[PDB]
Amino acid sequence: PSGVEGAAFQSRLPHDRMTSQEAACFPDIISGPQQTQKVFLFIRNRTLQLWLDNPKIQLTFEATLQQLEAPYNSDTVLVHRVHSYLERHGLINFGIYKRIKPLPTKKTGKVIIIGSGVSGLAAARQLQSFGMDVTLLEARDRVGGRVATFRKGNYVADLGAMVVTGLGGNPMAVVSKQVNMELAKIKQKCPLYEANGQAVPKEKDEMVEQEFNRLLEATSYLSHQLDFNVLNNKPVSLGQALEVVIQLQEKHVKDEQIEHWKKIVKTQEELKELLNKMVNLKEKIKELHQQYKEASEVKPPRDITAEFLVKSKHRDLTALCKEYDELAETQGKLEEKLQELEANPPSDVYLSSRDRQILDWHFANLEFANATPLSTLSLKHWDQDDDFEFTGSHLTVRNGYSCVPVALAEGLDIKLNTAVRQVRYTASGCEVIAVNTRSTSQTFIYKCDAVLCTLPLGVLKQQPPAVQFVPPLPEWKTSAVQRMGFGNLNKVVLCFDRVFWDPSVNLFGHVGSTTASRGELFLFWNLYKAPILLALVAGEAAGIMENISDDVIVGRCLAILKGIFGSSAVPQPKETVVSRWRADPWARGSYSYVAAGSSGNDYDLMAQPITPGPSIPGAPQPIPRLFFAGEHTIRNYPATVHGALLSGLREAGRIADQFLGAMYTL
Amino acid sequence: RKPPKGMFLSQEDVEAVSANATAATTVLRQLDMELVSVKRQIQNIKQTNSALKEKLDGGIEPYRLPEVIQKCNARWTTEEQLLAVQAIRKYGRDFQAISDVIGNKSVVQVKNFFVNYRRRFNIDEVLQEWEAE
Ligand SMILES: Cc1cc2nc3c(=O)[nH]c(=O)nc-3n(C[C@H](O)[C@H](O)[C@H](O)COP(=O)(O)OP(=O)(O)OC[C@H]3O[C@@H](n4cnc5c(N)ncnc54)[C@H](O)[C@@H]3O)c2cc1C
Ligand SMILES: CN1CCC(Oc2ccc(OCc3ccc(NC(=O)c4cc5sccc5n4C)cc3)cc2)CC1
Ligand SMILES: CN1CCC(Oc2ccc(OCc3ccc(NC(=O)c4cc5sccc5n4C)cc3)cc2)CC1
Repeated sequence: PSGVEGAAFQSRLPHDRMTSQEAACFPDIISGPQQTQKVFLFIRNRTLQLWLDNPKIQLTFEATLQQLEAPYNSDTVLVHRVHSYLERHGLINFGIYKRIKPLPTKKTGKVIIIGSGVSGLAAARQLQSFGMDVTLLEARDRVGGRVATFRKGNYVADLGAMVVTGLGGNPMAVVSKQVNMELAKIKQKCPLYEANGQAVPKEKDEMVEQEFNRLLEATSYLSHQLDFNVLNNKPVSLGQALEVVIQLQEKHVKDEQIEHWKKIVKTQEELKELLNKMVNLKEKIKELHQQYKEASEVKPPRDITAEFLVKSKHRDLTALCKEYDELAETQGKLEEKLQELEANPPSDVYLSSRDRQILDWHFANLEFANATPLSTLSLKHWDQDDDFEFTGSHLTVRNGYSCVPVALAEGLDIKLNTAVRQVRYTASGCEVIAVNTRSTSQTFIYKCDAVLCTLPLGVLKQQPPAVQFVPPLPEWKTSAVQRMGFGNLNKVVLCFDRVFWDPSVNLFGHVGSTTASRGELFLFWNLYKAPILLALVAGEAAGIMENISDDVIVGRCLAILKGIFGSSAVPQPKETVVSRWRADPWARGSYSYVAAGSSGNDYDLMAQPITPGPSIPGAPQPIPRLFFAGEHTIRNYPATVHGALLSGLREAGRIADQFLGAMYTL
Repeated sequence: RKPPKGMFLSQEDVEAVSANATAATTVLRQLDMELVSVKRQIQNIKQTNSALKEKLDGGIEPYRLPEVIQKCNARWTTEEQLLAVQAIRKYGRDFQAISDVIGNKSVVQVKNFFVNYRRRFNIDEVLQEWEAE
């Protein structure tokens, strides 16, 4: 992608068509002639190009109109509408940028944002950029939320977010230019080491990884081609479909063997009836040769009847000897046809125990990416966001992912150690009740015109609730919270004093012994120059490892490394850090997944703002007061940092259009 | 449109495994027992054949007669005429057999013999007596 067309792809927009959101803001254009639409589309793409070519300074309307050319810079109110639209919905002038026009003299409207995560910080940045009084309430003693970086000296290791999932269309590509992010690629070579310490040969590493990807395509065939999506009233999960496909492959292996050995009995039984015909023919030939001999003992001269007897027995014996030769000819073809079938037997098994364990490692890597056991992912909707994956090599933050939320929090009114306990929204305004986390006997009251709630989806699931909503959230909202799934994921940081592994090998895997423990310390990371091994815990093991102390978790870590690198070449780590995101009261899990029985439509339900009832019976329809942003509210980019980043920009533009007015729609 | 080349996911097989909870193990056991049943049925026929193969030991070599091809003559001698009548009585209309019994008479000559001496040798009676057996 290049030119103004590439800037549209970078902003996740089609360059040749107006989007659904643009139709609501420019209904006079999309309903008008095609010439007006293409003029509008160029102004939109050209404005995005100017912002992306230098996202460290603000792109004013005076700058956009200056760098435009006729006939595109003739309609000025159109350029003003396009620029004000892109600025409002976070497509331009978002993140961290030098402001050309300093902030308004006084602010308009009061907004309380619950949570200082990436989603909350992004919205607070844009809402304050629009000229509103924004205040964030964070329960932790830090910003970032699920973007937590561990630093002790030169040591840096992300306990939360770690990977940037490509830059092609990623808003983080804009943030990586505004913030001193040190992005480094990931070598996708992962040697597998079995439980005995010895490595997996390249023979099985490919013939199992290929069979793994072929099992996933098979589940998609089960879902979209056979409609295998409901099994006895309950929705089918990805784990169910995988076991069904595997059992069908083991079934086909047995069917091939039965029909192969059945070819042998069918042929071996032909040989049985042929040998029985040969043994009966040999007995007739043995008897006929005796009768022919006795007829020849009759010494000449003899009458024509005794002479015909010898000629007759000779012809009859020659005829029987002709049949026996043809049967021995058939015996030769059947006897070597049996050596043909018994030399090409079908596969003995589908997957051996050694193969099935290596396959379980790839299943564990899938349970890591989705942060939940495969028995909970929806077979139909677990890969719904696949079409919106960015392009490019996936990178990591060499200086720590926490540098982004720290830099976004610059210049914002953030109240740390402030746990929100009750959210009250009425027709005339809102009040947020919170306490100080260091001493809960100290209560704070915050009045505002609108509340933006970025509470983690696990916090919204708490029972009894950690945050009380007054009035209660409607059923369609609460039911959508219970339908969605919130996963679990854990890392183990091992800080040594020197490197004892391969510096060229970025990462190596460990193949567990049991299917029930396939995710227990299955992958080890080494990213930076510093001696920090990063062990991964995923799947069903993620929730069980939280109930195990740190010294025991490090014990199982060293037990794996001692068998791989040597019993003496593994020193004791000087610093150990183990995450417990499910036990974290401010997260209650890792991130969201499309659980079975849920769908992508629940992600849009999570974003619909709540509107209170009228204060007086017979009063006009009130204003939406309670808004929801966060990682769990964006349908096409869930469970990611850039998804929460975009979700914050979304509600910030929605709240601004509600309380500041959208003047760009005339 | 079709499963990945190597997967065998027919609509019929999916429902047979997803019936009940243990329908997967039930199907896979009936194929394991059918594999055992067929496998030991092999070594039963495989032993029956190996036992019959030893009865055919030596072939039929002590029973073959040496090859003797003679000049296909033309004159029907008084001896060869009587050999033909007995061949018709025993073999009927199998001219290839009658030609081999006489030896020095072609198959076309045997068929011409059936018409020339049809009068004096009463071949119609000889043939209808062969049809009794
Ligand atoms: C282990 C792990 C690894 C991850 N790795 C990646 C990755 O590699 N790539 C990627 O794209 N994404 C990754 N993610 C997901 C990513 O971190 C999230 O999508 C994103 O950080 C969510 O941001 P948010 O602001 O929506 O939620 P959060 O970051 O959780 O922000 C919500 C804030 O609300 C605060 N809060 C909670 N309860 C209260 C309360 N009662 N009162 C007041 N405040 C409260 C919390 O402290 C938190 O600061 C990972 C997540 C985890 C857990
Ligand atoms: C040989 N064969 C062996 C296996 C290889 O497969 C791999 C090769 C290298 C491999 O690197 C290790 C690796 C790299 C990245 C990630 N991703 C994340 O952590 C992540 C990104 C995002 S976005 C929202 C959540 C999230 N998460 C969790 C996890 C592991 C991982 C697997 C492929 C080659
Ligand atoms: C589709 N895709 C599959 C993997 C292929 O190769 C790789 C691509 C990226 C590679 O970086 C590592 C990596 C690892 C995990 C994910 N997972 C997610 O982002 C994700 C999707 C969904 S749906 C609900 C949650 C969720 N999440 C979290 C992303 C990237 C590593 C390898 C490329 C094509």
